[PDB]
Amino acid sequence: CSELIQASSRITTCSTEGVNTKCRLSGTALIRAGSVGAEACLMLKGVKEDQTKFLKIKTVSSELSCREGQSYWTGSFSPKCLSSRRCHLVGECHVNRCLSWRDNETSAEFSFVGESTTMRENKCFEQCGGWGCGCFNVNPSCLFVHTYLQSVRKEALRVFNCIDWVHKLTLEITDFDGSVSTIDLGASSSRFTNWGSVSLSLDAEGISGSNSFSFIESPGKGYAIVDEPFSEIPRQGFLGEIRCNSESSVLSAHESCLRAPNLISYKPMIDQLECTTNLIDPFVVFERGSLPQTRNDKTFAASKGNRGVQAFSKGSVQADLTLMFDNFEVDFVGAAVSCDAAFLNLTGCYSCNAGARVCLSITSTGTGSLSAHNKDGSLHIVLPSENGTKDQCQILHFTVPEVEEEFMYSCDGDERPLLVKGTLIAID
Repeated sequence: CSELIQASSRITTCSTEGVNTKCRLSGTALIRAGSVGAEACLMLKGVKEDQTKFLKIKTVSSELSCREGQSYWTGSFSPKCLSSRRCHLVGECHVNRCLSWRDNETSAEFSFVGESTTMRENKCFEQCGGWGCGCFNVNPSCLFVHTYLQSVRKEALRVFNCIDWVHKLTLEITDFDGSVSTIDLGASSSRFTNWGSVSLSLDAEGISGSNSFSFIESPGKGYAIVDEPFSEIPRQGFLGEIRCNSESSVLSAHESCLRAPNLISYKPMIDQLECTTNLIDPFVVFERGSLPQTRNDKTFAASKGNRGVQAFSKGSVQADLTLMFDNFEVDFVGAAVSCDAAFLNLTGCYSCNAGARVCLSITSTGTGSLSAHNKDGSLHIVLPSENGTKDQCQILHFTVPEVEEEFMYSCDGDERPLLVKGTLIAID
């Protein structure tokens, strides 16, 4: 019992029938849910100190299934650039046409590649002029450049965060009687039980800093958590600095795919050129986050079967439990104790509605009941015995002025002789 609460006296009402007593739970109790794998017990206190019962609430697992939100695609890519230098005032290499380049216009130096639906950009770097650079004009030449992006791997990866995290709580209930059942509780769910019902008063379980966590999916392999929330806009130096709509778009490096600006660095060396990119290899990021992980006290594992993403608590659970009790009865008390009884007096009348009052002196070591039948089996007696000596009395109906009846009393079940006797009186 990781967390123990005693059953309040306010919701509890009990009554003694001798020997044992039955208490009736009627009310509502609020208890902190036990940690993962632990129990959250409710101790029922009876009239005696030795009378105790337990309602044990084991926590099987706290599952947080993900409802996915924003999502982009990505893959590996490599830059390849094409270069063709022309001296000043040659071709497109005129007064200011170089430095005033536009990234979307393909140069006439590259009017042979044909049509491309691939991500691409255009540059123009001014190199040294003069006869030292094979140009008649001392003015700067123009190294026209046509670069694009091609996919490295023939596979893509889907990225996403989670708009919402649905909490399912599996519990194993052990009733007071010992019967066991297993249910599942959502934040607004209300399950019924043998003793009443149960629901979640308060559910705070969820991913703290879900706005500081994102996730990746490799189709048909698994998932991966990134130590960083979702980037809704392509940021350079991050996962998804380049992103597309579909898988095929990533594989095709199609020009519809978005990308951050200035991803490709250039080293224009006269006629030579080296275009490079320092991209975040998303296939490395996935391996680092190969699905089984631990952040905070949550172990992120994949959905058994139909693939999705779930989180499992490891320790404490931030949720209250409403235990509604609908006058549910629970028993049981101690064994019956042997009882010594002696006849005191028989005072009363015969055949009258008032009847006769018989008194006995009963002695026991615990609260009990005394049961005595007469030889005829016509009249029987029931009186409470107690931890000590007490004088009990009830009503007994006779029909003969001279009484001398031998009974057989027993608290523990072993009949023992007692002789009642008395002179009954008339009423008229």
